[PDB]
Amino acid sequence: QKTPQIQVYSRHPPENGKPNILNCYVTQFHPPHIEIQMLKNGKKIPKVEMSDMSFSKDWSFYILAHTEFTPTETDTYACRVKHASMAEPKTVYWDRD
Amino acid sequence: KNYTFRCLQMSSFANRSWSRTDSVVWLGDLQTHRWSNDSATISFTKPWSQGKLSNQQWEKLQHMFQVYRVSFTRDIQELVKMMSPKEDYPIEIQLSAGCEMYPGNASESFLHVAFQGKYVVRFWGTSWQTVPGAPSWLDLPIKVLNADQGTSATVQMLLNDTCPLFVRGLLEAGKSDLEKQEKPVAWLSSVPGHRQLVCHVSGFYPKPVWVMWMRGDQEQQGTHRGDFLPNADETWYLQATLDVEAGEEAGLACRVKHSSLGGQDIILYW
Amino acid sequence: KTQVEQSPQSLVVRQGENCVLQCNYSVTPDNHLRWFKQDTGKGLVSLTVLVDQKDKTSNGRYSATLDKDAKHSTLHITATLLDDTATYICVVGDRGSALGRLHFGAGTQLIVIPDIQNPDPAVYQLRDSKSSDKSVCLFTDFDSQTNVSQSKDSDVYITDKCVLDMRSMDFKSNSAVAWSNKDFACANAFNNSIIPEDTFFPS
Amino acid sequence: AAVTQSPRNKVAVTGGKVTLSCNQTNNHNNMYWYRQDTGHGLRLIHYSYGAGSTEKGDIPDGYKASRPSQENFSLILELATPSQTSVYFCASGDEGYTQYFGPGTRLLVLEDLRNVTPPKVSLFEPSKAEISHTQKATLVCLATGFYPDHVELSWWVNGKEVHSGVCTDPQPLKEQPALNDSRYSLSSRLRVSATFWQNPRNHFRCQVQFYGLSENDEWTQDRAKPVTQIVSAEAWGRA
Ligand SMILES: CCCCCCCCCCCCCCCCCCCCCCCCCC(=O)N[C@@H](CO[C@H]1O[C@H](CO)[C@H](OCC2CC2)[C@H](O)[C@H]1O)[C@H](O)[C@H](O)CCCCCCCCCCCCCC
Ligand SMILES: *[C@@H]1O[C@H](CO[C@@H]2O[C@@H](C)[C@@H](O)[C@@H](O)[C@@H]2O)[C@@H](O[C@@H]2O[C@H](CO)[C@@H](O[C@@H]3O[C@H](CO)[C@@H](O)[C@H](O[C@H]4O[C@H](CO)[C@@H](O)[C@H](O)[C@@H]4O)[C@@H]3O)[C@H](O)[C@H]2NC(C)=O)[C@H](O)[C@H]1NC(C)=O
Ligand SMILES: *[C@@H]1O[C@H](CO)[C@@H](O[C@@H]2O[C@H](CO)[C@@H](O)[C@H](O)[C@H]2NC(C)=O)[C@H](O)[C@H]1NC(C)=O
Ligand SMILES: *[C@@H]1O[C@H](CO)[C@@H](O)[C@H](O)[C@H]1NC(C)=O
Ligand code: NA
Ligand code: NA
Repeated sequence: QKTPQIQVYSRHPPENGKPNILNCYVTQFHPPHIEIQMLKNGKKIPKVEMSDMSFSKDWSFYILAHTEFTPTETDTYACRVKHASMAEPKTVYWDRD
Repeated sequence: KNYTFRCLQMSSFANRSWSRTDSVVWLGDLQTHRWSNDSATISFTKPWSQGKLSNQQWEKLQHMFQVYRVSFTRDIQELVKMMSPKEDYPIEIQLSAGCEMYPGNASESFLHVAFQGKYVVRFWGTSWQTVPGAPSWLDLPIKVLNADQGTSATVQMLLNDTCPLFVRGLLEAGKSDLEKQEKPVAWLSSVPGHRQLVCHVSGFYPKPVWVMWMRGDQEQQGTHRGDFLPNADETWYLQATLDVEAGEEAGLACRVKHSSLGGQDIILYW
Repeated sequence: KTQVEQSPQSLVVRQGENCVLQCNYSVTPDNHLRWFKQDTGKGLVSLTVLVDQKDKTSNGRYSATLDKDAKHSTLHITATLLDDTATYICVVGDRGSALGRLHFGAGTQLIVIPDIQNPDPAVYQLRDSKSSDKSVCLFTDFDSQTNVSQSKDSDVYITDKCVLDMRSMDFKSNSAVAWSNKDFACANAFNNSIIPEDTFFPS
Repeated sequence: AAVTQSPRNKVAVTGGKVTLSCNQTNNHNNMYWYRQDTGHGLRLIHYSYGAGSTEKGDIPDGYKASRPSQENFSLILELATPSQTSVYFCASGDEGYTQYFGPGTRLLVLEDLRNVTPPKVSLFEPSKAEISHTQKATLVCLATGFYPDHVELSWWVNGKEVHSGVCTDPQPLKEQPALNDSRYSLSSRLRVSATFWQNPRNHFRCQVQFYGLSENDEWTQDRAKPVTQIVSAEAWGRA
């Protein structure tokens, strides 16, 4: 049982007030049962698209969540992952910097 | 030049009654098929995913896979009963099957099986075999699987003939997608008495790229490339970091070379 | 209702005639198909196993075909003999290994009526080896066009007809038996049957 | 590759415990229990992939399986019911698809044992008329007064079983068709050449193996306990 890595990043350069896409890339986990949420200000974003789950040469699983977002001065964005290999859910916040 | 075609199968068996099998297919780093447990049929994820197969050849190949998925599920369940109580649920099985295409009519086919996330079994020549490191109890499953001459003959034909033929046709049909060029776009940022500069590069295809921090003509050998991360639109994201002393960021630039730019490198000065 | 269906359910043929038995299945996958012969009260004797997409097999007087595209198999019996009288069962195995399940058809009952060359119908009286004051009546050596009817009186007992085969002499004969403690004589025993006119009644 | 089943025939009472056994000396890992009922193909009850393993088949309800060794696979009816009246087939196999079937076991589960009765057996000697008319000699065997109808009739000449020249009624007939638990009669013929019957060193015996009560079965009636037994009748040839 290996502990999922999480990486949060935007598709386009982040400009306050401009539509964009936020990606959450979860990798190196097993077994493949996993729960991924993308959060705006700690609230679950409704329309989140998931890639099909796949796995790497090392047999470890990965999946890409993404969603439309517009960054601002105030609003925070994060990716929250629940997986049996962790006691508590792990949350990685989108930095931008 | 060289493309690997990968059919990936993921099967979870939670207990005696409950299981699901999901598959995805990759040609290089582009997805060509998807086969959800919920679906009776294989889904094309590209216009050219049928390759050069007639509708009759495709139907016949799909049918073979439909029989396989149901049969595979029952066979695992029966193999667990056969080995009980040595092995028990939950159980994960992964298959990686396909071929690597070389110039000429040259190719190498493979079919690798993982049990609880460990490569234990392959198909080689005319039979199933365990690989080095595999536990001894798998010798009984292998013996049982190798009793099935019919499956052996079908797998040999899939691996030797069907895979290379099919993929040759895919490469032809999907040429314009495989050879696409997508331009990187870059932007800079910093985080934390030291500072970390970050060069963000996003939207490039294909994968090969060059990203370096510079002071004029001098490459900063402290530059650290991260992993290639996917975008949803089948382009790539990558960031290159440079650790520097604060108030030392003057005259640093990020240089990006990629096939899509046709000689016009991207240079961003801090 | 089931995944393996056999036709006909039953058939009667005369010795020397050919017959065809059918098996249709919906089993998937269909690795192989076996034909079994089951004598009355006996076990399963394998006749043939078919494995190919368009297969043909033979085993003496038995031959078989398999068409996997149509999911159909026939068993042909050439020049039937008395000993072919049996149930014939079709079985589809869904794997080429022990991971397979067998899917059994309900079977076809074949009866072969034997050829009686030189009929010599007669009704004999047989006495008990020990207590010699009781007896049975044996109606024997009649050809297979003759039908033995049950008794009118219900304290008189009459068996259905039965054919035996003296193999070393290559000779077959039909018989039936009648008895009763009631009065009962062998001249009266088979009155209730349409028996031949030339039937021998000694004494 | 040979498989044996015991018992080959069993009469039991509702609520009784019945055990069917299968032995197999091929060192086959895999063994399988089926029942065969008129109007159906063989149906899988229980199976086993090895010692200590038992698996539910298609129709496992009312049955328990037991695999104490590679060699023996048992089917246990803890509380027998009439619905378990059937013919039971055991099979064994290795990793290949072939299942090697045993000869079958006939089981009758009765509501009650009160009417169970073994046969009387009588042998009827050939007619001299038949002998002179046909140069052949037909012996008749008669089993009467037995319940239920689980009997095996066989012919023995000089202590060896004969099949040639034999035919036995395909089913027993009922002595009182009116009544509910009618007793049965069964007849058989053995036909030989006159000269064979005329040889006084030839000993003929008709034998009926009757399946009835076991040693452990309770018996409250006055008459002799109608146990599984052989009844036979016998005659020597003569000029
Ligand atoms: C491979 C690339 C092909 C190129 C084209 C692909 C392009 C299309 C995209 C594909 C999208 C789907 C991809 C996801 C799937 C990727 C998996 C690739 C491996 C495929 C293996 C196919 C096997 C096909 C045969 C099969 O279904 N066998 C099954 C059915 O067999 C039965 O029916 C057959 C009908 O053909 C035939 O009877 C007919 C008679 C011969 C005439 C057979 O004799 C008969 O036994 C059989 O049950 C088989 O055992 C299934 C499992 C096989 C894989 C086992 C992997 C090893 C696992 C080890 C487990 C250890 C753990 C233990 C606890
Ligand atoms: C498909 O292709 C494989 C080989 O390709 C390899 O495996 C594929 C599944 C795939 O992964 C490829 O990328 C990969 O390169 C063929 O496998 C070979 O099959 C032949 C025969 O069918 C085998 O030859 C045998 O070698 C044995 C030595 O261990 C020997 O015992 C055998 O003897 C037989 O023949 C001789 C006569 O010369 C006779 O004396 C014997 O009595 C007996 O019949 C035989 O020589 C190869 O070893 C296999 N190769 C490997 C590497 O295992 C496969 O046949 C092919 N199938 C089809 C249908 O095309
Ligand atoms: C994955 O797919 C299989 C096959 O479609 C599902 O198994 C079927 O489940 C239904 C109802 O739950 C049953 O009526 C069928 O008998 C099953 N089909 C077969 C071929 O066995 C399975 O439930 C799916 N798994 C999940 C978790 O949804
Ligand atoms: C089997 O696993 C599923 C999925 O986790 C679970 O929901 C279900 O309750 C399990 N069933 C049994 C009978 O244990
Ligand atoms: Na006589
Ligand atoms: Na009769």
